[PDB]
Amino acid sequence: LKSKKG
Amino acid sequence: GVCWIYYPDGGSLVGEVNEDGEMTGEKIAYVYPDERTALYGKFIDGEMIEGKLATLMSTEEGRPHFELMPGNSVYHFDKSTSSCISTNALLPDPYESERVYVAESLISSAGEGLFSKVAVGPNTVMSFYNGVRITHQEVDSRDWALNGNTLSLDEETVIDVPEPYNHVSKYCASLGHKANHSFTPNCIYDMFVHPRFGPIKCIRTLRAVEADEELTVAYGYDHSPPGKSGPEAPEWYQVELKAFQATQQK
Ligand SMILES: Nc1ncnc2c1ncn2[C@@H]1O[C@H](CSCC[C@@H](N)C(=O)O)[C@@H](O)[C@H]1O
Repeated sequence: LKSKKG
Repeated sequence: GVCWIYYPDGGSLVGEVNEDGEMTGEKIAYVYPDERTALYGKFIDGEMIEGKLATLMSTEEGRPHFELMPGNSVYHFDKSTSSCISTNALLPDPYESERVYVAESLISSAGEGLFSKVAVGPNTVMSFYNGVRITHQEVDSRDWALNGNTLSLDEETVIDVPEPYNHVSKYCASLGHKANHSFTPNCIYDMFVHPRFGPIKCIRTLRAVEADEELTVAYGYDHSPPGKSGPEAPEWYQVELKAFQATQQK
């Protein structure tokens, strides 16, 4: 969730 | 018998294999996606032990000719762990060093940004996003304030560039974490297999970019989570989203 998603 | 092993990202490993088909010897090379820049030297089973900056001058019938670049810098496989980002935090990546630089972002109040040094075409790898490897659980369970630089690598891993490595003075081995967000980005995050960092992500252009153009990526946060919306994203992002949806030309 709290992390960039390529 | 020279073998070339190409990664989907465009990089490759090249050299003569040993009796057991292993990429082991003192004349093996990792070749970056530009098919020119190389790390040449001692490898064991395809793992870089001592690679020196080189240029792939020419290839004749699959046989490469490399010539070492000036300097004394050496590189080795140095995969990050949960709490060690690099053994040589201030040793830059030579391919990245020729393509991008960090400077004040053109985006108001967005700190530093990542910029191109060169004019390149579409689908060009520009920068590497290395970092410590932690779990989604760790990242998902803590405050957004600690999640400025987390990037999902795969189902089990999140790459992060935590304090104090988010400052170039402390860490410049890779620079992908310096690219700011845009809803009209000129780059994307993509998979990358790096001879020093191992399996990471890179920044790849979506289209041609000019020298001194800021590089931006869509961070890809969830705009409408299943557990009752309001994007699961930092405030600045939610604000920019509203500004984007507005001003958007339909
Ligand atoms: N479009 C945008 N607008 C405002 N702030 C942004 C932004 N994109 C990224 N940021 C910011 O930069 C962050 C992520 S890392 C990007 C690197 C850069 N800000 C630097 O000098 O470290 C953020 O958490 C955030 O503060």
